[PDB]
Amino acid sequence: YYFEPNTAIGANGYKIIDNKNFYFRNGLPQIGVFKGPNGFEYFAPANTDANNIEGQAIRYQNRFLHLLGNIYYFGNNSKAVTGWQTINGNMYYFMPDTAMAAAGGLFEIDGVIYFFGVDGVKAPG
Repeated sequence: YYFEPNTAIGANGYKIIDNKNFYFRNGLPQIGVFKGPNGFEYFAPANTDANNIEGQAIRYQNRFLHLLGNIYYFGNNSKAVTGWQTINGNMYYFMPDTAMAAAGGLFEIDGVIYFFGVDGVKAPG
């Protein structure tokens, strides 16, 4: 995992405001799964956890997330997991660049072709 600090002043990229994390694009806060210093964080719709505001990064522990047609899973650290994962006995591969599940297609991972269902579960074989 790598993170490039948004050191430059202004409303852009990963920003800490009043001990809360936000992600800016076009000078405006965004909802989504974006890279922070210690992993992909969930910058979430308001009141997803403990009355957070729109775009505030939240606690989101050991849960799947469906967002804008993409599938994620968040560990106990509230950061999106990457790579091969087994959850409730099903295998998933979360593309490490976005943390999005491989889903609804054939994917070649480390030189091997697997099929992933639309729910992101790797077909056994």
